[PDB]
Amino acid sequence: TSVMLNWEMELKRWCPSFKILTYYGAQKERKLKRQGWTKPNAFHVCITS
DNA sequence: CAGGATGTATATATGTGACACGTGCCTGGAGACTAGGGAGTAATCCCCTTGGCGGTTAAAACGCGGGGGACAGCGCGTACGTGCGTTTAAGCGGTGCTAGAGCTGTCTACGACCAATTGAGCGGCCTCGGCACCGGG
Repeated sequence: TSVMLNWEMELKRWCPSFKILTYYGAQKERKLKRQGWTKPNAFHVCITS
């Protein structure tokens, strides 16, 4: 959990073309983020703890 | 703010229903006295199912606002109560009759009971698939 932001920033820095999805927050926020996440090309790289 | 006009008590009385009280019967009970059985109390002790630690989010809670529901006032209508008269079958108790609940006597098939044998059921274990969970329409 301490390096999720670090990984996200490194991805945004080096490879700007990846759709990054940081899976964090309360349950309700996690459900909101999961809503429609099964669709194709919704995100390219997911970062979780 | 009275008073006929009812209705509801209150008190007394008596004699016929019913508690109340002998008189003896006895047969079903109630207890005493030996002998035999037996299941649960008591002490350990192995083993699960409680009661006790720290987090996570989900539900309880607090507030707000207005909206629809409770409760009170009021009035219209009709039906439900009360009284009077007519009607009916309900209460009484008197007689007649027999049907079967009950007591009784005899004979008997069914079940408790006891011993040996057998497999139906149940704890246990594992593999698996019906539905819990979930995110898009």
